[PDB]
Amino acid sequence: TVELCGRWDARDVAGGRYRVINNVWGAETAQCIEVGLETGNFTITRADHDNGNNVAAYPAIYFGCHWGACTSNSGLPRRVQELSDVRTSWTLTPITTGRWNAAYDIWFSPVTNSGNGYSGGAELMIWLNWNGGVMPGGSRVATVELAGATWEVWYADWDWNYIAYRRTTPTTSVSELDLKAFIDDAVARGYIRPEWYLHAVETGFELWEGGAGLRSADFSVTVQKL
Ligand SMILES: OC[C@H]1O[C@@H](O[C@H]2[C@H](O)[C@@H](O)[C@H](O[C@H]3[C@H](O)[C@@H](O)[C@H](O)O[C@@H]3CO)O[C@@H]2CO)[C@H](O)[C@@H](O)[C@@H]1O
Repeated sequence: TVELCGRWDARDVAGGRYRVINNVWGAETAQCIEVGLETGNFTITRADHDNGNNVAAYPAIYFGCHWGACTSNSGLPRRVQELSDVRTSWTLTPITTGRWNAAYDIWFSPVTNSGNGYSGGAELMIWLNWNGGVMPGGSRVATVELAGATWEVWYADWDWNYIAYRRTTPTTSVSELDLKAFIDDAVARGYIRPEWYLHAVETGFELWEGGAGLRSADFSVTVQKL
């Protein structure tokens, strides 16, 4: 494996299909992750974070295009209305300390260029596990049954629509989770427009405080067009 401690360190994995990023975007506190280059599996080996109410980092693995950097032949970006199926699998190892979450982060925007972010788009999160009392952004607007589980729907109207689905009870893994189900729900709520593009499907850990010991494994994402 290889260790990445750099703030914006990254590594292509799984033959280029996915990409792992240390992504310490909100703090100067140290953070390293040990990455398996074939699977993209990684363990947070070090996290000195103590960022209070603000996220310090989001080490993650993704499929598609993150701020312009795209994985290989992801078939993304692609219009929501042109998607017929979107699936993902993941296995996380929680810890008992720190303030963090284990969740998907999925980006959408009206344009195909993501080099400058997703302003005017949407950010769809799916929280599977957490600790330290951390909470989603915005406020809970509903609780709905989707893709085999029940989720609290949190919404925040920022520069882009922030929609977070928080499982009513924590879990440590999903196998072929029907991501299109969450996407359709956000569209029905008018939080995501069908014309918008799906840019990337990512999962990892939003870290506020600590985080060492968390592990991301068995990542998989597939997208089927109409
Ligand atoms: O690396 C390229 C660009 O990265 C930008 O940082 C972003 C992170 O890459 C991204 O993971 C993070 O996503 C946040 C989201 O903003 C927040 O609303 C949500 O609650 O949590 C997500 C995961 O923690 O967003 C940041 C910034 O939006 C840099 O800002 C940019 O300079 C850099 O080019």
